[PDB]
Amino acid sequence: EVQLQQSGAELVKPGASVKLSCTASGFNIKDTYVHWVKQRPEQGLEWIGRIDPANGYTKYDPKFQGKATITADTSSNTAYLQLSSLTSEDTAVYYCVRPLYDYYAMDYWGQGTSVTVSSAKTTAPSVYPLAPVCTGSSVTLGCLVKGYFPEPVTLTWNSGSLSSGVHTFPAVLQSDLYTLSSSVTVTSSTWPSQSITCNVAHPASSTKVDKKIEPR
Amino acid sequence: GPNICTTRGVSSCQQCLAVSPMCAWCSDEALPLGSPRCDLKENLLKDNCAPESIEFPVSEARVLEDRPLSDKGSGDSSQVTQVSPQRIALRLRPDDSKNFSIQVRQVEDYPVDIYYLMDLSYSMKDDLWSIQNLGTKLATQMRKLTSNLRIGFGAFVDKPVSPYMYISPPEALENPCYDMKTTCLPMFGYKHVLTLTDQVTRFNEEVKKQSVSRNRDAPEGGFDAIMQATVCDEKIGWRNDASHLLVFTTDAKTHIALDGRLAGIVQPNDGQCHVGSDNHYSASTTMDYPSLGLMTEKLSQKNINLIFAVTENVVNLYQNYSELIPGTTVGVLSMDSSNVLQLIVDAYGKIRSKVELEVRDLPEELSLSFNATCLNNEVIPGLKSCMGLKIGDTVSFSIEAKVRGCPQEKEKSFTIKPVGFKDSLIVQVTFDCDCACQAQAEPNSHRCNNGNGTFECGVCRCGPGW
Amino acid sequence: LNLDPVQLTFYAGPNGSQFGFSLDFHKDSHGRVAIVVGAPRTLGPSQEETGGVFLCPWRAEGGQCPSLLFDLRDETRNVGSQTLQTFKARQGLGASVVSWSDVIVACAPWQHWNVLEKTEEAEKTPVGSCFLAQPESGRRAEYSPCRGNTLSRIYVENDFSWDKRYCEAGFSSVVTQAGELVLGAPGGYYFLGLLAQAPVADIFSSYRPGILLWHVSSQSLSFDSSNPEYFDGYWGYSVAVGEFDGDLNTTEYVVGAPTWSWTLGAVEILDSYYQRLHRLRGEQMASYFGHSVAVTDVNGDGRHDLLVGAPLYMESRADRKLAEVGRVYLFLQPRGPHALGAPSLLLTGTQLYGRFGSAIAPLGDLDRDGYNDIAVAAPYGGPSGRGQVLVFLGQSEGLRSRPSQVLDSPFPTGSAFGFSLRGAVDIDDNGYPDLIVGAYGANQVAVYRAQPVV
Amino acid sequence: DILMTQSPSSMSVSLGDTVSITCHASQGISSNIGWLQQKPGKSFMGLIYYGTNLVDGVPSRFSGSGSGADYSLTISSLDSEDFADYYCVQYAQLPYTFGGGTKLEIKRADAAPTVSIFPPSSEQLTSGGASVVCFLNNFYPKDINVKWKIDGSERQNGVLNSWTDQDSKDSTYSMSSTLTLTKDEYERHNSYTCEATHKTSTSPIVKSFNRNEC
Ligand SMILES: *[C@@H]1O[C@H](CO)[C@@H](O[C@@H]2O[C@H](CO)[C@@H](O[C@@H]3O[C@H](CO[C@H]4O[C@H](CO)[C@@H](O)[C@H](O)[C@@H]4O)[C@@H](O)[C@H](O[C@H]4O[C@H](CO)[C@@H](O)[C@H](O)[C@@H]4O)[C@@H]3O)[C@H](O)[C@H]2NC(C)=O)[C@H](O)[C@H]1NC(C)=O
Ligand SMILES: *[C@@H]1O[C@H](CO)[C@@H](O[C@@H]2O[C@H](CO)[C@@H](O)[C@H](O)[C@H]2NC(C)=O)[C@H](O)[C@H]1NC(C)=O
Ligand SMILES: N=C(N)c1ccc(N2C[C@@H](CN3CCN(CC(=O)O)CC3)OC2=O)cc1
Ligand SMILES: *[C@@H]1O[C@H](CO)[C@@H](O)[C@H](O)[C@H]1NC(C)=O
Ligand SMILES: [Ca+2]
Ligand SMILES: [Ca+2]
Ligand SMILES: [Ca+2]
Ligand SMILES: [Ca+2]
Ligand SMILES: [Mn+2]
Ligand SMILES: [Mn+2]
Ligand SMILES: [Mn+2]
Repeated sequence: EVQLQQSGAELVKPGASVKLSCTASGFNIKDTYVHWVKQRPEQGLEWIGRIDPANGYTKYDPKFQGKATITADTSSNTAYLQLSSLTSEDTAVYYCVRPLYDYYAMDYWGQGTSVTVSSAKTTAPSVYPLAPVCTGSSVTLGCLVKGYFPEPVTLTWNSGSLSSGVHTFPAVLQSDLYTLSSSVTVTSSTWPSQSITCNVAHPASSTKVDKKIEPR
Repeated sequence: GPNICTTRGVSSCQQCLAVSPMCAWCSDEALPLGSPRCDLKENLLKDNCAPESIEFPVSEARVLEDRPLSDKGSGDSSQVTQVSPQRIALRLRPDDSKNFSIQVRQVEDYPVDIYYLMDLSYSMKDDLWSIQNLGTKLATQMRKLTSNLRIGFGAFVDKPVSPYMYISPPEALENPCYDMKTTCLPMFGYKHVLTLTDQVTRFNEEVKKQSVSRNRDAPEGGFDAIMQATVCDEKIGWRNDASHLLVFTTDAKTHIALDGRLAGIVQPNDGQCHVGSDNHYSASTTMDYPSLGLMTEKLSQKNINLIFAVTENVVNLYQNYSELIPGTTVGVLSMDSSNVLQLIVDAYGKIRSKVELEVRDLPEELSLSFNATCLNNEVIPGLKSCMGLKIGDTVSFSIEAKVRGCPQEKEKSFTIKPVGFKDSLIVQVTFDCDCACQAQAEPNSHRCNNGNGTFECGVCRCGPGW
Repeated sequence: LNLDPVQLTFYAGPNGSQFGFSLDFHKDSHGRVAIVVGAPRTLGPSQEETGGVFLCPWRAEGGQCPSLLFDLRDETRNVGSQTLQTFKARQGLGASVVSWSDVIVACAPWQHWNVLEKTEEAEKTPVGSCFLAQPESGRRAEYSPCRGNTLSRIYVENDFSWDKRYCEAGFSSVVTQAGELVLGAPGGYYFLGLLAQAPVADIFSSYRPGILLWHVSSQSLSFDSSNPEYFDGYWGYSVAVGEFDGDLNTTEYVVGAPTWSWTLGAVEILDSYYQRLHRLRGEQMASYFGHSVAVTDVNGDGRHDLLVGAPLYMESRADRKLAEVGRVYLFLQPRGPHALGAPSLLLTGTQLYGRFGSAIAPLGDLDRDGYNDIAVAAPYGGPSGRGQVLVFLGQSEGLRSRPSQVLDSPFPTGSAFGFSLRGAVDIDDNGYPDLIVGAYGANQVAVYRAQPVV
Repeated sequence: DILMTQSPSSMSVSLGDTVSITCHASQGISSNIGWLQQKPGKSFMGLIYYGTNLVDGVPSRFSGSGSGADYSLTISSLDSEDFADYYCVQYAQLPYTFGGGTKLEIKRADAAPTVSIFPPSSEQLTSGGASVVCFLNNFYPKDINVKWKIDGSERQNGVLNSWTDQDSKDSTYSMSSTLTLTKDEYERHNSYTCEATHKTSTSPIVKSFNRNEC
């Protein structure tokens, strides 16, 4: 079966370079064209370029002429994408693509390699409890995870116990550092009757802080 | 004493002569009963046989035409004699054999036709430049050997059809060299340029106006061109009484019969002439390349001496073709044809260095045998071909004809002719198997069983129907 | 021996269509035998020769045949900032036809192809093409493995390496019992010759109309070479399949290269990975050794034997004179893993220019004695030059040296009677295998029915 | 280059519905278009190539059509897995260009959000920061506007928002707004408010607190 197995996520600094890899599985990389596509949440999908691994000839969107360099080694059955002079705008997910039957199509896709460009150092999060103000039948607590790098972080309540009725929001980049939050809702007879804790783990700096939510 | 003539106990004059070439028959009436009528001619005269009644044919051989061999092939209304004698009468009795001779001369100062058939694909561009004075240079050197020289010129590339021909863009059809930085002629199969003429500066000026073309695949269609140059007699202009040299220059492989199927062409080559008033080969895109056997048939039919003048990278190739086409010469051509002049002179010398006898229309019951005399009177038995000759040399052959039995037809004729030569020896054979007394036989003779038989040659024979 | 030369069946097509250039037996999904006929000069829509294919139902009377319809329109696709173009004028559809299962494969070796990119082009060249049909269901598919989208300038830089522009794929064809199509392309790699193979099932499933350039992942092509011995050899002029390595799981390919090594000619036996197992070299230059190849066990030992035709062979005769007559070579497969030796038998033609050996058809066992037999064509043989087909019978030691039966052409001069042959199929279902003979010059096909041995 | 205008940006539909995505190019591309599917938080899968041909393995309920510069992807009877992102891509000319994308979302009844405001924790204030958090949980549709007010006056500098995908259980959406100030700046003022504007109420849902006061 045709599978395109790309490299692991990269985490590099601006001005440096990175070389992504796309290894063919169940077929010879030399058979078809190999493309590279760049995806971003706002900008969407953009075509970087292509290569015929049989001869090494390449085509590029002129937007990527300079940064993108596509190569291919039929030996290791792998296609590469080199990015140079990296910028915050080079933070994106990169996919390698090949067609099924039509010479010019875009049908089979790799899982995608995540790239993150930043000068931030390995910083541990700051965990803050979020208690309500000095009434109804439903109560809501929270937990603020601010100023950590890099991603990700695992957040639970009472160490995986309290799972249902929880909303952990996606992380957001706040000046080269990440900020995350999470809310939880139960009945008024549960809290502060029962102890609720916010467990946050940041394996990058190897820290597992826990804050108990106390009322005001 | 008795012999094979008497001990056989023959019945008639005809049967007597069929026993052995030494037997004779006596048709005399006054002959003893016990004495045989079929004996040696000496024994019959010894038995008082009338000399007029003796039937004893002797195998002989007398000339009828014995023109002297010519000292010069120059001039004359092609009245040159290369073979002597030109005609003899041969007489043979059953199972007998007589012998005769024949002289062959490589006559000096014999006219020569030279048709130059040139590859004009792109690699021959530099070759065209080096032969621009060939017509005059060649006439200067051939003047030492002949006073009747004629030269002509033709050119080939390949079949103008895909895939041999570039067919895109439209510019490529008018100028195949478009994607380069030059111009060349549109592709052409074979074109005749100059009919054989003695005005050698016509060769120079026609060559100066020629230019090359360009095709896709390395093998070229020269065999097409060899065929048309051979079978288009009137257009090329070969003379009847002249040596015919077809000089084929190329630096590449050649297409052969059945290659044409890669252009969708399957029709066999018909060995006919298809060069019209436009001087281009019109069947190029519709008729397959000729086969070696068909080329051999037409070259031999028209007495064309083909000369493979090819570059060293394909000398072995054309040397091996030359072995499948007897009578073909090969010479090594430089990468710009700068040596083609000496090459032609050497080929003409090699061509006129051999004399090989050939027989046509020999009856089944006749068999021949040959003793050759080449060099200085050195006899070579069992040989009918001389080599290593020079212009003006003369060889001779001794021939013996042996007849088996007696054939039904009593007068036949065959030909001895050297290969490539115009003249020949015509042998008119006559099989003397009957007796002269048979012409005056007596049917229903009252001497032979009350009219139940025929009386001929002094004996009684049973008539028709018995 | 026992073909009936009195009551023949004649099928016919349009004048000048070259009906009968190629033919084969076709069994539908119910086992009913028909005759597929290729007519490579059949007229198309624009009143221009494009070729055509006919599927002839079996009738003792013969007659006209219905067409097997294919697309004859030139195609154009503007994709990838390029323009792809197919040209079907004079493509020669039906220059080879072959049947496998209920599928018919008809090829146009001279279909042209070009790719335009701004001012540059790939060059209009005959890549060839094959059309595939499932007549009962109407399914259609195409296969053209030599179409490329590389521009002309590139080939020049790399010295024309891997240049498949002049393939003429489908020039010759054959299908393995497992259903793998194998195309001979004698113009591949700048006229060295290549083979293209792909499963019929994958040709159908990977084809969509209008794509023109698509991948058939399961396909397999042979390899280019820098060895001059292969230059202009037309490797793939003829193709056949058989069992020659003793491993019944593998299928071996027999490939004709009739101008291999400066027109010496050769035939090679390879495995399905185009690795060479044996090579039979021609005996005489320009004899076109390898023009036709045939595979059949002729001596009843269970080992396929090899026949090679050299229709231009010049036989030596008295007075040092040669005579082009044609020759056929029989190679018997030895027991176990051993090389094919010198030929076991040489059959040589009689009529000058007869081209004995132009086509060689396995007949099956014609007289039902336990040994398979063959038919050899001499399309311009016979005492009149109209063409002859000669039957040679198998025996314990190979083949008989003299023919058991000679079929004289019923057509006029120039019919090329026997240029295409096919046997070893029982068309009237009488228990005996029959013989169909093509005469594209007369635009007709003659069917010879085998009868009980007299 | 060729501009691929894909519409709509999103659509709210239900299981079994027959929907149709369209894609308009700036020039004719003659069926040289493909359609792609990206399930949430996963890679891409090929649906259509050459305008109409299904990729191997794709169900037959998918179908592509169109010509010239206007093409359509159609899903007959939506499956619970078909709710994902869909993109068109043309390869008539290099460079290849993609459409904006279309997200199929689960349709449901409208629902007002549950707003909750949270003043800065003691830990954060002793470090020199001050973040007011405003959670807006479980609402439908997704279109919502949050507005921060300091002493009644709007504030825009320092707001940090985050949204969740459509929940797997109730198919609602949730939002988290965070207003970050310094400690010194947080104490210059008293009232802190986040206003929520939703389809479910003409009046904005207001939640607030007063510094010091509790
Ligand atoms: C024009 O025609 C000539 C004459 O045929 C060709 O030359 C022959 O080419 C073949 C093929 O290469 C040669 O065949 C080889 O013979 C060798 C032994 O020959 C001996 O005797 C000759 C007698 O003159 C000597 O010249 C020679 O040096 C040897 O001493 C073998 O060594 C070869 O066997 C190997 O290769 C073959 C494949 O061919 C394998 O099957 C074998 O198993 C083994 O590995 C081979 O048999 C032949 O000798 C050549 N003859 C001459 C006289 O040169 C030209 O090739 C041809 N040219 C063109 C352009 O067509
Ligand atoms: C060719 O020469 C041979 C000798 O090499 C001749 O053979 C001899 O001929 C004489 C004639 O006087 C016989 O007596 C001999 O018996 C022959 N010897 C042999 C045959 O060994 C032969 O006659 C010559 N033939 C021709 C046609 O000239
Ligand atoms: N696959 C290979 N290894 C291979 C690749 C290329 C070739 N080629 C190149 C081509 C050379 N041109 C030069 C110009 N010539 C001009 C004229 O003759 O008009 C026509 C011939 O000929 C060949 O046989 C052979 C083999
Ligand atoms: C025939 O041969 C004999 C002996 O070989 C010879 O003496 C005689 O001269 C020859 N006859 C002719 C006419 O040459
Ligand atoms: Ca096998
Ligand atoms: Ca066998
Ligand atoms: Ca038999
Ligand atoms: Ca039958
Ligand atoms: Mn050339
Ligand atoms: Mn030159
Ligand atoms: Mn050529």
